Order: sequence, then C-alpha cells, then structure tokens
Amino acid sequence: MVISINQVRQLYVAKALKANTAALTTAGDIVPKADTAKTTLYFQSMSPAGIVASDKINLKHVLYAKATPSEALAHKLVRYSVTLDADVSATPVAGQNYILRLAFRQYIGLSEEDQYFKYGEVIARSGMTASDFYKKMAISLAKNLENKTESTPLVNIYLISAAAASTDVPVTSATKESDLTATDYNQIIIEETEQPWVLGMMPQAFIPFTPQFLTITVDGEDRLWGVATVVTPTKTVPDGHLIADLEYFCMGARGDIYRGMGYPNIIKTTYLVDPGAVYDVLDIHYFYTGSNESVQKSEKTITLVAVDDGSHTAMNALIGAINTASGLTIATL
Amino acid sequence: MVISINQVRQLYVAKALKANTAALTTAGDIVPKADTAKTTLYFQSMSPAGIVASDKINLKHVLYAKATPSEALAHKLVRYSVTLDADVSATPVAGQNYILRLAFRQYIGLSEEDQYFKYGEVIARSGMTASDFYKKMAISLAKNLENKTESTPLVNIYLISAAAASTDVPVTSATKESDLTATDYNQIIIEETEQPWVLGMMPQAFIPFTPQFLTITVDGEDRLWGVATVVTPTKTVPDGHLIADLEYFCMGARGDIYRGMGYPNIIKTTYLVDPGAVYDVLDIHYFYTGSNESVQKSEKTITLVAVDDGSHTAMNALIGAINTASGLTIATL
Amino acid sequence: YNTFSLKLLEDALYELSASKLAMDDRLFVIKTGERGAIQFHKEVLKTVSGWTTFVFVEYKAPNGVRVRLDVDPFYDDPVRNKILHPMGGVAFSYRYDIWYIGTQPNIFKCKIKGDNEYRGYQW
Amino acid sequence: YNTFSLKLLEDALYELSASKLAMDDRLFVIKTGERGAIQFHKEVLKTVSGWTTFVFVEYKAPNGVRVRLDVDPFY
Amino acid sequence: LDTFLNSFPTREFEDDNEYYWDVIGSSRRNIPLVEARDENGVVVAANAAN
Repeated sequence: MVISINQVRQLYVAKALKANTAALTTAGDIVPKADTAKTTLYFQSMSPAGIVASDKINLKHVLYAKATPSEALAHKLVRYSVTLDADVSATPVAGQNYILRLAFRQYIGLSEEDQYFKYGEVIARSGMTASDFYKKMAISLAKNLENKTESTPLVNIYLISAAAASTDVPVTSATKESDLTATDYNQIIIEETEQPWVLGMMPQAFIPFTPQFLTITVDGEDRLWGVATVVTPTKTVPDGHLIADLEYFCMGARGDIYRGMGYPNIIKTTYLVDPGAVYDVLDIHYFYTGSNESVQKSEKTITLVAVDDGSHTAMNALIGAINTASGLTIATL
Repeated sequence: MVISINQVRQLYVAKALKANTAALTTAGDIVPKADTAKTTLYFQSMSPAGIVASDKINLKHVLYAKATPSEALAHKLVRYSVTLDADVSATPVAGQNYILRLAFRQYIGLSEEDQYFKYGEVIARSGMTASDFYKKMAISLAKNLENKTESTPLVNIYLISAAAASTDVPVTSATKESDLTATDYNQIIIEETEQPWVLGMMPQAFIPFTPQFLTITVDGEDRLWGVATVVTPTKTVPDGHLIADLEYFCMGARGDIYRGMGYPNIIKTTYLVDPGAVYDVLDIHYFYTGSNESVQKSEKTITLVAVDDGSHTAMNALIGAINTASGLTIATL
Repeated sequence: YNTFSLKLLEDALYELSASKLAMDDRLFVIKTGERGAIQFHKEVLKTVSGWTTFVFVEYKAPNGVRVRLDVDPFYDDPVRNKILHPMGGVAFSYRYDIWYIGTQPNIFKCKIKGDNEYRGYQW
Repeated sequence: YNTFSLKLLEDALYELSASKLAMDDRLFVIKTGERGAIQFHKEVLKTVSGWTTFVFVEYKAPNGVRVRLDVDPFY
Repeated sequence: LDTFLNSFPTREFEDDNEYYWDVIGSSRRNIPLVEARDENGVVVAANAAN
C-alpha cells in the first residue's frame, strides 16, 4: 500500500500502553513521553529488538492531530437488486432474449480504469414466470463470472424469495435448478467481493460494477426490462489488511527499505500488526523549522494504531495519556 | 483387422479341448501342456497340417492373463427416436418446410472422420396431422438414404404406432403411403446397420449419426421442432467377423505373410474361425528377459478363442485345464 | 436529447449549411465516441434514410452536404467520463460535435512567445 | 452464449477498442469456423445493421473499427 | 493449426526456466469518494441541500 508522504510517515503499534519505560517488556508495548514543561513529545516502543524511540515532536510545531474510529477505513460491499420492471412487462415476454450486463470499471487483475463486462443469457418461453427467469438468469451469471478457474468469483449472486425477503440464497457455478425449488423469487442481488490480498505486493482493492440491461422488443419497441436499484450493504471489509500494509510500507522509513529484493541476501523485518484485527488509527502531523536562514519547514507525521474492541478503549486511553503528557486536546472516539 | 502388437500376437482356435497330445485328431483340437514343476506352459494344437505347438511361456514372466465373455466385443446398434416437440407445436404448422438431417461422422465407404449428411423433406399443409408427417418424413428419408443403388441402406427407418408401441414398422425406398394405413404413428426410429464385411480387406465398422432438425418459423421465430432421443438398442452385432479377422491377421505371424499378393504364385492358409459363430476370447501376455547384459524384455501374447453357447462353457473348461496345469488363477466367465 | 434521432442531426446540418454553403466547400466533421458512432451507423446505413456512402469512408447527407465521421478516442475515456449510459458505454460517447469546415481557421489555440522556457529548479 | 447476437460482438469490439484506439491502427481479426462465419454474415450484411463491406473483403463495424474475418479451418 | 501457429513469431531462449514479463499501466486514475463533509465537518446526507 505505497502511499504519498509529506516527506515522511512513521508507524508504531500500540499493542499495549505502559506507564513507564521500565514496563516495556513485550514487543508493541508503548509509552508516550513528554517533559514537564511540555516542550517535546516522543514515544518509547518495544520492538522485537529492544525499545526504540520515535522522533521528538516540538509541541509548538504540531500542525494537526486527529484519531480515527476504524469504521471510517472499512469498505462496505456494494450490492444491487435486479428486477424486471412492470412497465415494460411484469413477466417475461416469450421469444425475447434477455441479456444482462455487468459493467466493471477495472479488470480482475488490473487497477487501470477500463470497461469490462460479464453477461447473462436467458431466452423466455410461453410459460416462464418471473421466478424461473431470475433463477435461470442467476445460474447463467454464475457460470459466466464464476469461471474464475483459479481463485474466486468477481461478484456473488444470490436470490431472495418473497417468503424470506431477507435470506440471500447463494448461487454458484455448480448450482442447478434442481437445487432451487422455490416459486416466489422476486429479485437478484449482486454483491462486491473481497479480492486477494498480499502483505506488500497486492493492495486491498475492489472492482465496482453496474447491472446494465440490453434491449428487447415488446410491442415492436426496443426497451429495457431491468431495475438495477442499490439496496443497502450488509457486509463489510475491515482495515486489518489495509493497516498491515501501512506498517509494511512505513517500517521502511526507519528500517530496511529492501524487503525481499536480494532474496538470499536480505534483512527480514518482524511486523506487529495482526491482519485479521481491526485497528483505530491516530496521527500527529508536525514539522521542523530550523535556524537563521533555514526557515524551510520539514513536515512530518507519526501515526499510531491500536485494536478496536467496539468501544475505542485502547486508543482512548492512549490519547488520554498523550493529552496528560503533552497537554494537547486531542478528541476521543 | 490390422492391429497394434506388443511385438507379436498369436491366435490358436480351441475348437475342441483334449486331455493328451494323442487325442489331437481334428483341426482345432487343443491341449494345454505344462510340466509338473510348472516352469513353462505351451499349447499343442492340431492344424490342418499336423499338430503345431505354440511358444513356450515361462510362467514367471506372465504379465497378465484374462478372458472375455464375447458380450464385451459385441456392438449394439444405435437407434434414436424422432418426434416433434409439443413446445414449438404438437402438430405440424402449415406452409413450413420440415427438413430433417442425419449427421454422419464418416462417409459410406471411408473411415476418415468427416461430416456427411442425408436429408428428409416434408411440407406441411392445413390438415396434416402428426401421423401423416412421420409417414411422409420417413418415406422421404428412405428414398434419400436408400438410394444405395448397389448394396444396402446406411440406416434403417421404421415407424411405431401408438397401438403397438413396440412393433417397428419398416420403411424402404419402395414403400408408399398406401402400404402405411395407420393413423396413430407417434415416432420414427433410425437404427445403425451392419455394413459390408470382407475377411481381410474390409474390417467391421459402423458410421454413427445424429438426427438434426433445421429451423421453421412458428410465430415469427425460427425454432427447432424435433426431439432426437436415444431409445435403448434391441439389435446387436457379434464378434464372429471381428474374431475371424483377428485370426486372418495373427496367422501371418506364424504362417505366410503374403496372402494373395502374387495371386497365381501364392500360399493359401486354412482358417478355422467360423464367421457366424460367437467366440469368447482368452489372452496371456508374457515376455522373455534374457541373459547377462540382455535384460531387455521381449513381451508377447498368446490369445485363444472358443465358441460361446450362452454359458462360456468351452472357455471355462479350457482355463480350468490351464489353471490345473500352470497353477495360474485365471478367473472364469 | 434523451432519445436519438437522425432527424435532429439532419436539422443540425441544415442549420449549419442551409444558405451558407457553396456546393463545393461543405466539408463537415462529426466527432463522437463509439456508442454514438453506433447509433449513427445503425440508422445511416439503412435505405429508408437518405445518406449514401463513399468508400477512408465519407458520407453524404440527404442535404447533399459532405460528411466525415471522426470517432475520437477520448469520448470513451473512462477516466474523465464516469456516468454510464443505460445502453452501454459512457454517456460522453453518445455525443456529437458537428463543425462546419471550409477555407482562415475558426478555432486556434493562443500562445505567448517564450512560454516553453518557464522551467525552474529550486534545489 | 446460448443464442447469438451481433450486439454482444459489437460490445466486445467496444471493450477492446473504446479509448485504446488510434483511428488508424484499429485492425481487428475475428477467427471462427464456417457456421459461426454464417451467423456473422447473415446478420452483418443486412442494412439495419451498421456494418459496411470493403471489397480480400474487410468489414467496418458501426464502431468505425476495421474488421477482418479469418475463417480458420481447424474450428 | 501449424499455419495458425506460424502466424506468431518465435523467441529463442537459453534454458528451460519459468519465464515472466512485466505489465504496466498509466497514472491517469479515477478516485472514488468516501464521503463529503460540510464547513463544520458534518457529513453530507443524500436528502440535504447544497
């Protein structure tokens, strides 16, 4: 997760808050340290190799200092609801080929902005009702997008029966109409998916989409049958993978910048962020001004992560300590 | 029936099983011979010219030995059932030309894989019902494929009346609607045919097919009317012609390899397989390893045929003798 | 427009060249993407229409004025163009720019002498 | 696809050449057999379609991109 | 099929190791929006004025 820096960013993990430098025993233990006059602030953190101290912050040169709740960094998974509009026809018209399109803004493995489609075919006959249409359209979509052949779909397909109205019925490339035995299917939902993530190689990223409907002839008029409305998300993607990458990149500012390049001849860094946990972040932007003739500012920032347990307890205590030490007025989560 | 060989194949006919070498009187009489220590096994068979002995099998070098029931080598004759689907229309639509296609995978005289078609035309009018359609489509097929002009059809056409449901009503290039007086015809069956066979010139072979239906307009939509389902075969093609060819080819490994080439100046071999009988086969794969520095294996096989009479009596006794002599554990049919 | 019409585009060519033409200098240029180029070709290559094609392909509207499609690639740029057309592609591709061409230029980009040297290094 | 459509093939050409084109290097090649070449020609040589033919025959999709059928024998 | 496969060129390598190649794009990028906040930091709701 290579990022843009105001000349530097440093990350220290607040795995545990201790009162004194003597209590720093485990890796991740941290203590905010400031003098009694409150001229400078620094952090003493226990690395796997002894305690390390952060840069010293001249508390007159602090540009801003705010903390996040770990809900701001979460990515809701977008999901639409597809439905055939009662205006054109509340039920499929025989003989017409219904072709649904999923307009993706990137390819599966690339991040450049492009137009990328996936399709779903259904040909309607004299007796096919709405339920059977959604069924066959869903299976077509699955067999066409869940042709991954290595890893996982690009979007997930479900069906909702009018009886449930809330129970998403999954559909996969293996599903077949024999498995789907309901008769009150009323829509199709299409959620985004969590794509593969690698620590310092593949950044967390999503591929949005839009369900587009091609034209059918109903009364000699080419018309659009579908309704791609956006129902509210129900699933989320936390920041653990996002934060872990922040550490992976910001540990090359005080540690080894190479990371596997000369693979046999490397230095391997131990990372304390647990991808799988949810961290609430804190950040302090400051600068160094200098002496006569040296007024140019060297702006910097020190950010700190801490696991959230619902209530942002860990970070709330950490900032309470920092406000008690440096006298700042950082706000709690 | 030129075959692939693991350096050799030899065939001996077990027209009769005798207990001793002295009882070998008629051609085809055979006796399995093995010593008391069971080191080697060989067969003494009466040819038209005296008794001949097979190769000697070192019973330590036997790779496999299995026998077949003569039902494995039989070829069921494939037959579909053609019918117009009630989805498009349960009865022919007037004005539309129904054209049936028979997609053959080879030509009539060649074995190379190609696409080869035969057609059947019927043009439907206001009063034509299903029965009359099947009737006229069958006669068209017969007149179009039974244009052999030398030998025999490429497939056989029949009709089934709803009253019989099991009595195939044959249709030939000579048949005419006056001969077909029923009104409850409900399908058309199209079986494969036994093509010409010559002893060592024309191998037994078949030409599969698939009934394909062209498109008709029913409600302004081009549609397929037919249902080419595969009913179970009722006729079979035994191995007599298949085995006879095996002998014809495998008798050139101990006999004369030329067979009619220098036609006046030839040697003519007497063959004991009766094409028209059904044989159950046995086979013994073995090898010769050799001495110092000569570890390379010369793998071989000796196969034996015997007429089946329902129960595989002849072969069961032959193997019982071979197990009693060579101590092997060949399984009975 | 919410729905496409070859009439609107013929009325536009009329507006541009009704009496202003000269019968020998009526070179027109329609610029659009590929989805708009579709709508154009789908309706123009018909026979009930009045256009005829002249194989570099050029068209001749029923007005008798010479036309030239120049499907530009930026009309489909998915970066600057974000809104999606219900009929596919980005809506900026369903967009025609009809310009009268002839013989001094109507459009030119202004420049100042010595503007290519404003490169400074603060090091 | 279970049923053929010249729209799907036009959408495919769009995907391939929408902004990536250069108006002078958009040579495309569609490879298929003879039955697919049939479906193509049956629907492409119509007038309601947007394709025009350029006698070695080459086609020009309604997208303005130059096409070239190469019916291969192995299909 | 040989004609089809002669339509392509040949690259002559020295060994039989797995081969790889790099793929690069462009910086021109769309950036989605997380939310918008007013002058007092309140998040802009959908059913709100300008």
